[PDB]
Amino acid sequence: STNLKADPEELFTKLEKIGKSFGEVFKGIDNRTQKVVAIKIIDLEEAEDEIEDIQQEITVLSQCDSPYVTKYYGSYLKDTKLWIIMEYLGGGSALDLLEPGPLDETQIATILREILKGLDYLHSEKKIHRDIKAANVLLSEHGEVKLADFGVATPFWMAPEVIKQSAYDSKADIWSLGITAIELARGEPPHSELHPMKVLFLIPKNNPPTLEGNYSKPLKEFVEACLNKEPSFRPTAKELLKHKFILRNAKKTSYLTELIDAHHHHHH
Ligand SMILES: Cc1cccc(-c2ccc(-c3cc4cnc(NCCCN5CCCC5=O)nc4n(CCCCN)c3=O)c(Cl)c2)n1
Repeated sequence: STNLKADPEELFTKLEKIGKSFGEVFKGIDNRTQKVVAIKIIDLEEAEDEIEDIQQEITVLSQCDSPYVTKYYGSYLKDTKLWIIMEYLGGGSALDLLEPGPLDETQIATILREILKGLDYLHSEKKIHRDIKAANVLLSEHGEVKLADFGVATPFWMAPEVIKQSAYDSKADIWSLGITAIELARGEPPHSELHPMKVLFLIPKNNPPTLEGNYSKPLKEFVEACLNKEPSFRPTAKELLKHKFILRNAKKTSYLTELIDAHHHHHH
């Protein structure tokens, strides 16, 4: 829960404004430990309609304890400002890492495997991420891959049952993972050139997207397995960890430092 006694302005120093996000996000330092943290500051008088959503995200993150989910350290409330203290990951988001150029299939498989480990954790804990996309997958400077920015309980990554405002479950994350696989391979999710309101009707109406281009058969098959219109027919995260695409192509996460280094030199 939130600390209303301690002054976060004395506990933390802001180092950099980051997260170009709801509320302002900073790379910061815990003055006592000298560990770097991510700090989101939300003015609760400005964000009154979103307060329950904020509380729900804090609650879910506070219940997670996994190397695959960005850690929640705590929160502070000073005057009208809520400070949320999180683990800082310095490598970049998976979306950021698409900037230098296309990923190879080893990089795609490695990132997907780690996302699957986070989904396996969340689904085993009766949680649903709800916003799996490359922008919400964060890498440490060592190549560790973690999930961030859970969705509240833009349409391009949403499963058809979620769009139809129907009951849904963890299988919605598997659909979003399939869209994210396309995004990691092509740079953008399907329908990215279309107005979001048109995408709202296309996703439930149309056959599921496919991965188009010169990619290995197992990668195309991985995408196809995830993007089943029927949620019950999508595999679980545990099953996808055994998929031929993953087993044949995923490697040690430390190899992703080469991708991180490339982004240091080629970025907007
Ligand atoms: C409303 C609510 C309720 C509960 C928690 C939060 C919340 C969600 C996410 C976070 C957050 C953490 C975070 C950790 N590392 C990084 N590393 C930056 C990577 C990119 N680089 C590299 C060089 C400089 C730079 O910019 N960025 C983080 N970002 C910003 C990116 C979001 C992507 N979707 C966060 O927003 C927090 Cl603190 C609280 N929110």
